[PDB]
Amino acid sequence: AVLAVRREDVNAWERRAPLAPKHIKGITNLGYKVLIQPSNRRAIHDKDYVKAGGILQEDISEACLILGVKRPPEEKLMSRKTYAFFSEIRLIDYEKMVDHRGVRVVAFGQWAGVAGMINILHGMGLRLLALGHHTPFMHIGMAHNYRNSSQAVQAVRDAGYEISLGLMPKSIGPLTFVFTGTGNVSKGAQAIFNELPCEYVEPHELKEVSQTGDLRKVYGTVLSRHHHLVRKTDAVYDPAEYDKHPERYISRFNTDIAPYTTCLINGIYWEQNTPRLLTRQDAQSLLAGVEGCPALPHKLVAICDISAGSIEFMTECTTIEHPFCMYDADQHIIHDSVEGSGILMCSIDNLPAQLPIEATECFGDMLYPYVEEMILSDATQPLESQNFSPVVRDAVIT
Amino acid sequence: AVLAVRREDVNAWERRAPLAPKHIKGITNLGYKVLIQPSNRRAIHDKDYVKAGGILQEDISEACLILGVKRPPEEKLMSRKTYAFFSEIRLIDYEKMVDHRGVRVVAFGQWAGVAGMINILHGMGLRLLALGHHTPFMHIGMAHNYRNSSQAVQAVRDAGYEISLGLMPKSIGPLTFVFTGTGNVSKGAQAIFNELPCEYVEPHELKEVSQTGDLRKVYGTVLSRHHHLVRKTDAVYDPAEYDKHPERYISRFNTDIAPYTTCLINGIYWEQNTPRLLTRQDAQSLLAGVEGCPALPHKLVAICDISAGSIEFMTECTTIEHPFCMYDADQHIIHDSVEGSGILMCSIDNLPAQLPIEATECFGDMLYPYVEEMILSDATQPLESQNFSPVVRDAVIT
Repeated sequence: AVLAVRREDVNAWERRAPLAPKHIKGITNLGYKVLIQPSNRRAIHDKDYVKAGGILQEDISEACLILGVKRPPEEKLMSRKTYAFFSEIRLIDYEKMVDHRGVRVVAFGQWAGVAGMINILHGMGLRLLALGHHTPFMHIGMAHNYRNSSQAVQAVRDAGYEISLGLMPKSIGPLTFVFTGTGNVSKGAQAIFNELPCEYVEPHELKEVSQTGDLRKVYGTVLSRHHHLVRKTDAVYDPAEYDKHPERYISRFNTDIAPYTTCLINGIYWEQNTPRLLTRQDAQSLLAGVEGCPALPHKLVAICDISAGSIEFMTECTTIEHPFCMYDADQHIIHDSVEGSGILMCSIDNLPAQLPIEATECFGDMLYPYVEEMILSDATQPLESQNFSPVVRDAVIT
Repeated sequence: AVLAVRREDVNAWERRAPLAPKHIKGITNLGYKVLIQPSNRRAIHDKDYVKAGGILQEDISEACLILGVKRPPEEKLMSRKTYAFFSEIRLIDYEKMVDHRGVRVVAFGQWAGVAGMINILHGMGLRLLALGHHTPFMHIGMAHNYRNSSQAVQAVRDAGYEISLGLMPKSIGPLTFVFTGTGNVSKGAQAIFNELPCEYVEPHELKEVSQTGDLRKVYGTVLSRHHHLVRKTDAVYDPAEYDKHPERYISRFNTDIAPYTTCLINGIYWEQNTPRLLTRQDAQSLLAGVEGCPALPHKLVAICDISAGSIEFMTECTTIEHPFCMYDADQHIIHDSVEGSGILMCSIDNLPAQLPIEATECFGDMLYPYVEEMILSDATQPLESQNFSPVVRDAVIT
């Protein structure tokens, strides 16, 4: 009954771990031995795991359970072990772990939305500067440039102060931020947004707010289903019918919301037959004063996907290293650019890795209650004789 | 006698101005009318110039003196005016303005070194992560990601705290920073460095310090002439002779200092016949443990030029938008990269533009005493009848 946390070697930016030091201290308090494979790549230092009770050791052959974040290289797999990561060995997949209602019980929580909102604010500063406008958004870095969300929140506060002081350029007009989805990632992105001088309005007020809104505030709206979903046949919205039959519905976001949106934070988790927020034809419609102080070429400036479908023209993803691309009027995707015409787009598949300490502590909190039954399992013995809960059992891939 | 501050249209990153609001208030207190051409690109907002007493006006035909930072487009030049910028019209060039000893009296001071040191610390974090090592340097953004040097200093303090807590990876070993030059840009880069847990040592101690130095500190050294300059014939250093005859001297930096240097901050202003710090052959010599915690491939990780010659293989410059490049073992320069083998290099020609408010206030402080004689000048009348000081007179290009 020995547990090991393997070293991540997926990519250079995988700095997360499946368990935090406080979780290792709890496991060692229960009487279980924990081996920690040394890793300079981890955002949490090896000495903090040692202080919690873990043993720093390269050879993890003694452990029967090996916990990692991402896939291990196939050659590094040890036979007759139980492995858990994101994908005679028993393999447990975190993403398959669900409760009796089917909701995932082990994830990174809101941190992808927190990181995504910082990134898009940073990207909006660069994009607006490329258009000729210095804004306080120039004073927000990328999410991974901050030690944690607290230090990032202070930077968002400071840029919010500049906006409330009236330091935004008057000619670009009011800024409107639209949040979609009901998951925890949308709550995380809204948490960062609430640190600005924000005012929340209903979707139907965007048309007026986008024109006459106060320039010392930013404006936000939370898009619910009933605001934009209509039946294909007669534009009716029925909550019960849409849940059972989403294929009968379309979205009027492209005409009712999109033209009045400066920045779209898309957190919708796309499912089968769910209507799309924007199509390629919508992008062409959306992309259709003084020399020193020009107006924006288009109202829509940026789109940030934090769900990692809804946006048909967003067929490619960006990375932490190259966070932004432009979708131009010729339907071309220009990678690692904020220049030219078009919409700034950000779609990073591992957002929580930009805030890896808080992402590790959140992931470990969710995983911790299922750890003990994993340690006591035996990969050589049949699955049916293991004392698993349905959460762990149904997550076994082998 | 009307003064105008034109709008900068050089590039998107030219956010500086030749005069700050406090300077405009002084000029208006003297009784002079100041026109401010509106600019969303300026880091200091138009309303702060209005509050100081300036008049926001696109047409600046009334002014006889037009102050800008960089070159104006040739078509925008107005005849029979006096212009001052960096390069029947009279043209004054800031760089030509010198005192009786020949020292420049109008410049951006230390701010290029302040910005350059932040950039290189940010670049070292990315480069070390690419090598497999998470370090606190990941929590320092680019200079232009900070509102001012105060907000940047706080981020350097916070990363310094992490280093003093022991969060650096042990396998990369001690970090040594070498500062060259005696100008104000070197003082600015040292000012940022002093916010880390630093200890200064003599150049001869680098050999030992680079091996056994405390890993909860960073180490710095200031390189003076007598540390590395030797006569070609007999390796003698004579201060008076080197000043008169630098062509008789060479630098032993490549063998005595370079092998023990983690990061070189080059502030030397290169002059005719001054010996080079490093050559192309030196780079080949410099580029000639556990799997989880490897050692550095080479001791030298990064070089940042803040002087904008000394380093023969640094034949190309980087930009604010693409700050870093790699010089590999094949003598190739890989732009916009921190990956692969080689030395990380940063050489931005307009560093102070990354801290444009403080750079503007510094530049304006130096320019302010010469402004009044420029306003009272007449570009149509002969230069010899103008009441100029030698500083302004000798700076006229026409």
